[PDB]
Amino acid sequence: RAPDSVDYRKKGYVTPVKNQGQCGSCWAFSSVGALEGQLKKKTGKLLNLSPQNLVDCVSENDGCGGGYMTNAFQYVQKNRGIDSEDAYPYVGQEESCMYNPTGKAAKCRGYREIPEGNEKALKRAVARVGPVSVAIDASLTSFQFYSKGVYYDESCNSDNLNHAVLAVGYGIQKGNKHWIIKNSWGENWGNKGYILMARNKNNACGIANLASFPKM
Repeated sequence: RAPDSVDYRKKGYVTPVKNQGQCGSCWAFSSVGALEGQLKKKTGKLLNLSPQNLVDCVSENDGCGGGYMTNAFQYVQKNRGIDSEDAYPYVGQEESCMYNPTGKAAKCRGYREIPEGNEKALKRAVARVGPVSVAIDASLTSFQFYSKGVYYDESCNSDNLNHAVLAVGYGIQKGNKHWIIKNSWGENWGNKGYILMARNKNNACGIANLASFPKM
């Protein structure tokens, strides 16, 4: 059975919250976050991977204009690696795809997608795999200005996916089931960079609509 609660932050699988700045590269941060969880699970080391490497090199995505996590996972697999933040630092604007002969820090052997809208399946992938990349509707003022509690807003549009985040756990607080979400808007956003989003409330905000994790 999948446990009632799991929080990968307590297991050391999650790196510190980052700020994508003025670049709409959420998909790049969500993607490296899933890869950091898998790298930690396979090797024992926790290390910051490079979102800039993806922003600059995933030709199939739109850099600061948006992109898909699957495309990013495909790229790391085909390119046989992704550099560390240290070898390829984030600058928050698209640049030429640079090649660092010694920057390679992790590889990816593919990825899996969670079936559309299935929160139960998302719960199991989280419990068995680790952190998982997901997309949601983050357009509401109530999301943008969140600060605490379990987030739930009836106006969230599960068909309006416009932001990529990372699910690092799930649980329940004061009787409300939730997903623990790591954002990439800095530590001053939400609750130290995190948000709890209602779980099992009919795919609120489309949380189980475009979920995937890398295979390592």
